[PDB]
Amino acid sequence: SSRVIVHVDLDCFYAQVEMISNPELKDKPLGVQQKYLVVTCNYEARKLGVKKLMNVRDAKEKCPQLVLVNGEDLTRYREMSYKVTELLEEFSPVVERLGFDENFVDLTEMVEKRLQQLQSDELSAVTVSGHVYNNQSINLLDVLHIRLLVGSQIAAEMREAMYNQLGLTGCAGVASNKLLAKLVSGVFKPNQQTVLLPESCQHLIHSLNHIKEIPGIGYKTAKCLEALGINSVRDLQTFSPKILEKELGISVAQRIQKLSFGEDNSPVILSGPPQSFSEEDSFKKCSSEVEAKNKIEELLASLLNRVCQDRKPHTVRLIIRRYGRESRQCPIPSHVIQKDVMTPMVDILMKLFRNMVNVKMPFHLTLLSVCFCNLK
DNA sequence: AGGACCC
DNA sequence: CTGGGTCCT
Ligand SMILES: Nc1ncnc2c1ncn2[C@@]12C[C@H](O)[C@@H](COP(=O)(O)OP(=O)(O)OP(=O)(O)O)[C@@H]1C2
Ligand SMILES: [Ca+2]
Ligand SMILES: [Ca+2]
Ligand SMILES: [Ca+2]
Repeated sequence: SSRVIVHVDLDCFYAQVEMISNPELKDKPLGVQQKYLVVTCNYEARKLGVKKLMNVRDAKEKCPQLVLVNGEDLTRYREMSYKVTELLEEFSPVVERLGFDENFVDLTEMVEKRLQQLQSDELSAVTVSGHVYNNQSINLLDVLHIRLLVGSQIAAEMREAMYNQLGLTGCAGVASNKLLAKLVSGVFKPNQQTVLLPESCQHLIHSLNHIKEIPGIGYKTAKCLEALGINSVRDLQTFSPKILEKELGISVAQRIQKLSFGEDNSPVILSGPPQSFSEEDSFKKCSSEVEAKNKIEELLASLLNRVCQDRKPHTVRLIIRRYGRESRQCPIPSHVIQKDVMTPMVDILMKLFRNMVNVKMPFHLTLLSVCFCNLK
């Protein structure tokens, strides 16, 4: 029937993890730097012009007093990421990750259990925790309203637990599907939560200013819709189903058009241990086989540290970039799957390397990544 | 092995 | 010159 989903979204995640490590950064404007980029900054610096993924020189040209911290190494953020997911998994076991700082949790069964605990007395004392989207009025006789309020109380417990137990703040959105939870969780930022009652749903989706803002509609699909005279959510709502299939495929079409009406029936899928783990690095230039081999050696070494834990990988891939992506994989021989070990691994990779780049020709590499997948 | 998508 | 991830085709 009607679900109750929460979407949890950590405030300035990398910045926030750095500030926890020393508050000498907190209260001071702060950017987290990767290569020539500040990828994220604290709010104490966001109001001073600093934007996410902003060029590091333009970031100084709007704030020369910002503290820069190098967050090229994801290790600490990743460990924090799973601590968050695991805490949420305590509430209900089916938690879906999206990147390092977002989780969906299906609160439906939990919402039911709590209501069954209540008497017909306390069913009228129930209150909302956090903002109601659009200041819509609650109607306690509306059983959908009552379930969504209970969901907002659970969302508040989640947020409180994350803070008491891990020191992290985040936003939460409670709604009836995954699309809507995610759209509404950002209505009040940072460190706040908002709940979407059913009658405000159209208000929510029409609140958007371009189709590119609908999660599921990425870089290419946007540029495609934009080339059919489709700019607004309503343009996509009202556009012809038949034509739309012809440019995107009956799959993309019928899904994104449904999204345009705030409709999303995709289940919250339990993420669990990952399906892959890699190590990446980019650079301005790399046109040798010795340079490449050396970079590749570092990536494998860090990867190998992570390769312990839960279980073992039975495939390896190598990714390069030109001047887009090009990969080459192959499986990892039996005896190799026992944890030197670098030596034959480096050989596999370099053979994979040579397979895809002419090592006696000019070649200009701007990225290198080593991936372990197919985990058993 | 590449496509799209996500943060 | 971001450092990671997911599923589908
Ligand atoms: N292409 C990218 N788009 C969005 N985020 C990206 C992209 N590439 C790298 N990232 C990040 C930027 C941030 O450091 C990190 C997450 O950024 P978020 O958009 O989730 O938001 P945030 O936690 O930094 O702050 P906030 O928007 O306040 O919640 C992720 C690696
Ligand atoms: Ca976000
Ligand atoms: Ca975030
Ligand atoms: Ca989008």
